Amino acid sequence: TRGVYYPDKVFRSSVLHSTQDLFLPFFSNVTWFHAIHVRFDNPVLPFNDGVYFASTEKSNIIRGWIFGTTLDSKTQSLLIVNNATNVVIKVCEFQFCNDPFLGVYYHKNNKSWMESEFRVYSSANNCTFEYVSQPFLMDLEGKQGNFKNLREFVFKNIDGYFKIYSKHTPINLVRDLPQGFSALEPLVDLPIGINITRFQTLLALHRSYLTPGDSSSGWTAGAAAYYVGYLQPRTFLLKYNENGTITDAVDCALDPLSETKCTLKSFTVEKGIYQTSNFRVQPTESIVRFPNITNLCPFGEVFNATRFASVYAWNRKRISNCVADYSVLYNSASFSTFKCYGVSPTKLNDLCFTNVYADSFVIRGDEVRQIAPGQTGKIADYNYKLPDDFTGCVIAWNSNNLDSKVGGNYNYLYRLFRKSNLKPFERDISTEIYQAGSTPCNGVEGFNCYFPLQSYGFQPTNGVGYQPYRVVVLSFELLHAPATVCGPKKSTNLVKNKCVNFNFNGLTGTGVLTESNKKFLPFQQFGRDIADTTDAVRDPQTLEILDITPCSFGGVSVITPGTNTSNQVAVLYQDVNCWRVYSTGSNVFQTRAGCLIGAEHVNNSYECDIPIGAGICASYQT
Amino acid sequence: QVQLQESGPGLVKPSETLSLTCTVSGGSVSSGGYFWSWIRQPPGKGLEWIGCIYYSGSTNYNPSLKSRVTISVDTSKDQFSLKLSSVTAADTAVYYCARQLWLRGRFDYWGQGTLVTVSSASTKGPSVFPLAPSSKSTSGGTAALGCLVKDYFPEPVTVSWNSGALTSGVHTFPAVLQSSGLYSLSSVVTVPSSSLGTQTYICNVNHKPSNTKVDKKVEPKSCD
Amino acid sequence: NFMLTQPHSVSESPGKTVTISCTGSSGSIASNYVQWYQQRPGSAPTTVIYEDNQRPSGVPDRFSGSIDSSSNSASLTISGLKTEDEADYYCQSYDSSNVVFGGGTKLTVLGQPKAAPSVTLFPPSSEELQANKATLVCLISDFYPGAVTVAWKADSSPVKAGVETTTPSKQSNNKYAASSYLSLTPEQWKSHRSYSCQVTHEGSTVEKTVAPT
Amino acid sequence: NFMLTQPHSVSESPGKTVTISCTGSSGSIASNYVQWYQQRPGSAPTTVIYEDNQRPSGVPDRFSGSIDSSSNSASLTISGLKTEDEADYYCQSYDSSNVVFGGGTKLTVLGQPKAAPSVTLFPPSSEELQANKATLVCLISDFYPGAVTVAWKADSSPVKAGVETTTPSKQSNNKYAASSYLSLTPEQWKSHRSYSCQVTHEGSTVEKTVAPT
Ligand SMILES: *[C@@H]1O[C@H](CO)[C@@H](O)[C@H](O)[C@H]1NC(C)=O
Repeated sequence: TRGVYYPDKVFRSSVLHSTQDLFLPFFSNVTWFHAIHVRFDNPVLPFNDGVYFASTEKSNIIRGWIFGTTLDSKTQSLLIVNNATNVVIKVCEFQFCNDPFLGVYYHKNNKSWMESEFRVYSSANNCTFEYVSQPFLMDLEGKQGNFKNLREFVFKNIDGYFKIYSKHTPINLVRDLPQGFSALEPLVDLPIGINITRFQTLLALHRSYLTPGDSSSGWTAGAAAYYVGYLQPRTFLLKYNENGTITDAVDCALDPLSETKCTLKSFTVEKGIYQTSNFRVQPTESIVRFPNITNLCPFGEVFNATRFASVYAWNRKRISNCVADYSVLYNSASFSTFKCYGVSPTKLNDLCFTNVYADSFVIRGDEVRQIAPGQTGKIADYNYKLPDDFTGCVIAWNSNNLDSKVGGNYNYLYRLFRKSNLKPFERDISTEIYQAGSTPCNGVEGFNCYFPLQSYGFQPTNGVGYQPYRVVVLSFELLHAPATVCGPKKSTNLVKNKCVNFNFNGLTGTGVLTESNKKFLPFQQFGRDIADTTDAVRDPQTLEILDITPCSFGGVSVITPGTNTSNQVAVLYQDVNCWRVYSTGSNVFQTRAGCLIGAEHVNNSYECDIPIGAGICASYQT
Repeated sequence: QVQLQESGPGLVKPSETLSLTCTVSGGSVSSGGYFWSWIRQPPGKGLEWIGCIYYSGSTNYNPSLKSRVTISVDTSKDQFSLKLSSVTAADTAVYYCARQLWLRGRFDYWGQGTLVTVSSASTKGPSVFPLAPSSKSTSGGTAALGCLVKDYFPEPVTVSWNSGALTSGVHTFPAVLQSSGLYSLSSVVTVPSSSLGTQTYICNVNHKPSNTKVDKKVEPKSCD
Repeated sequence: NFMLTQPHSVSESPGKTVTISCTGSSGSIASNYVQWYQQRPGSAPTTVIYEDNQRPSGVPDRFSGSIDSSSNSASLTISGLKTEDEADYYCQSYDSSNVVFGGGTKLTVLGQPKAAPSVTLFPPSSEELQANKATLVCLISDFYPGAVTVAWKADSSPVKAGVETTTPSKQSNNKYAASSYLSLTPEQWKSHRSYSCQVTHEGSTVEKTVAPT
Repeated sequence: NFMLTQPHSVSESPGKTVTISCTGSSGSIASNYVQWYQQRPGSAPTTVIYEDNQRPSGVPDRFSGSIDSSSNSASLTISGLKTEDEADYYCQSYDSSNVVFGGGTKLTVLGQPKAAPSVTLFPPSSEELQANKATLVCLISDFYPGAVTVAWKADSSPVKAGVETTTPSKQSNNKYAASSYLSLTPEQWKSHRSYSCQVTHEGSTVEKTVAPT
């Protein structure tokens, strides 16, 4: 119920939206650090994905933190120090000391505090980003009472963007971390653009006349404490109210009680049987794998050929063994038709095809509108028919500088007459004279006997509807075969035995990557089981077969006797014969429907209130 | 997600230069190869498309408004702007900036509609006039009071009651054209008559183009 | 020279279907796709139907679209109308180095009972006496329908010069609000004995008067 | 706003029917009337069909017409085409006390001897010598395909600056005529030894040369 912030800037009101971001796990075993004069503990904590800094302040002890990789003037590091005058944020190669501290001196003659020692960094060589805030005055006084202010900070380092969420909440607890819920909001975004893996807290050092000795021993430590958390990426539900502030949150990985709210998308859970998931690990990284034939596809020649074939004989070229960069295809701003049936041009950079076929011919303006799947005319019926389930689209543009000469260009011949309707993706080259009446037409060209091929009149001053338009037809095929032609997307490294969502040759799913000993035929690419789910992956970058282990595989039934009624729930495992369970718990009972934990068993026989299965009934009693 | 927020003055003199800067936050202008464009619409009329840009310097313009637009991309500030020259009186319109997922695709994400008006008059400060309630200003067991905004131009003022603490019964009347050029509106609230001389109702009037923030209190009318 | 033509205003009764047609002028409509937008007043337009009939997330299933190359028109069909469907509708297509739009089809749909026209006035207080201005404000709120006539009345003759009024606008509680302002000089405001704003609503004229005190 | 839309150019083979459609933008086409006009180039337009079904005296019976109010479009059907039918076509209307015309449909109608491209040249005579100008004229006549590849070849290098040419135009004897002019200073014309105008016609280049004498 702590560390919850706004993961997006989109305003939501009375809508529960599931988020997958770096969030603080519920009831985590966070580390506790204490600094009591009576313990100046300033360790270096690892920065895996994010650290939630929980600390309560009563005398302005904690000032800032040091962020970097090595902190030895060898890599780029981020400095955050909150002095008594201004706030200094710099990105330089600082040489940080072993135990950095800020020294504040106190005078017996006059009750005033003034920082005197600044021992944080030795020197800075090269600086990239520097931030200076407005000046302000802080009293920097010591309090003999209990804690008053609590400061919460969330650190995130994604794609070089440093987002810090802070919130001030007044508390009166002495030592224990306060409970309840808080909402955190961004205040500034820092484009540091560096890799940070280690960090250390920077406190304030107080000196006065009550601590005799040298500089290294003559000092006292203020009464302060802080806690260090970890941001594990887990799915969460956040309750966005009408004011835009999150008043409560729902976990999906702490307990089966929490995950029941996650599946139902509601904060209140009534009585019933719910199936959320088995023992489930939230995904942390993401992987994409595509074939690595980094070769440009040759459609730049088909779109720029020196000459184009006729309509009755359209040249078709197979495109394969290359990556198809469609960014130079739908962004040319020089074509005239891009109605793409089925798939969308925005998804052409993601999908993978078995092979790409590119037809080509030249057509007039009036017949460029009738090359859709369901259409009729003298072209779609006799010359070029697309299937009703056609994938891909035609591309046409004006051809007046080329293929347009005075006196008429009669080189092309379209099929004006034909005996029957044309089958889809069929090319007809036949010059036999078509007859109409019962008179024989054995090669004659008399009455009721016309040449099936009619020439075209292409003049530079002809009408726009009769201008010759160069038409190229891209067709995509999806067959049970490895995809030799894919989008220009790259491929990351391959991970194993970890619940990681994957992107294999255009197929996206979440699971655990495990080695498979099954022998896979070269014709097939994907393996499907009886349940019709993905089981085998070819992985064309390495050409090895991996078995997809589901992250959740067993059946879990959560016996929840309401939310306000009781906070105790029972977990029933269907595939477990009482381990791969959420928790061991107590009162483990094995029934015919499976293994039930968290619920007691009695030898009596009462009325069935909450059925379990196979005659087993459970109820909430005293 | 990503969103677009417009900026720039809404008061332009005719036959002058227009400067609107659409800033995109939550994303990258150069990354993705997305087409940024501008769309305008006269009040009560249809939408008009101005021009489109790429992440490079390639620009496309509407033939009707050619030789008057110059859009540029500032990748360092992650924004794309527009430059209109020789602005006419018919150019008063709501201007939009919209990302395109595809060159001939949908304008999927839009920015908020900014008002740009072509007028020779300069921005003038508003006059906040309190409306003192009296015995003749009450109709029944409830009383009405408000603040009158007069002699202001051109963008409507944001009127709030007690720094937004009072919202029930607040009726912000739309502004109308005055006798000579200027505009005037009002924002009143209906309250019980027993809370006239006990609760102090203070109106907050803020004028964006004139940068004027006048805080005026409302008191019951006293006979003099 | 490509432009899109659609009817200026098409209205229909709730519960039935309505067809909005967008027709190209010169070029074909079967190329470079089409896009449909709905612009709520005082807000940016939002995409409703893109591509042939594709629909983005957040749009109800009632919005159906189809194309017709033979008629050279694009059709958007709405079934099961609602109050929230009352907005301007636009059709958008692409041409050579330019994007075209339409005139904008204004769809209108459609309970509301009669309301008593409460009248409030405010005489010019002492703040404007030193500013050499005097404004009398007439308040007309909670009335039905939005058609009232404001007639300022002085002690001697009705006032018409310097009279400005606000057109009725929708209120929060399913009603209408309006206002009227009378700009006067401070000298003529104190000279007249009293000022009354007579507003006639549904035949009845509710009048409240104020005096310079 | 009421505007009439028609196709920019519709062409068809002779001997078969052709349909020209004029479509209104917003208002209905059944209201008022539509008038069809045929404008021969270099002449005033003449009435062809008036009052949507009637033909004036002097117009052939081939010009038929019908009105489809459901499709909101007019029609003009021509059967049995001819060379004289090659002209611009327009549609008239009257809405909101305003006569509205159309963009203009250009109807082009779809054995010619191969004539020898005779070439004639004329040196600048003594009349322009005292006027400080010199113009060389190239004359091309009696050619079926357009002789536009005109090259002004001097004694040393071909001349391109100051070169103007005329587009081919119809002659009286079913042929084409063209011309080319070369404006030069008198010093430039006298300095060069000879001037020749090379015109490439159907592959062949017929060149006539002249010299300052
Ligand atoms: C064809 O050539 C032109 C000019 O060189 C070029 O702009 C265009 O991108 C080429 N087409 C393709 C598909 O690359």
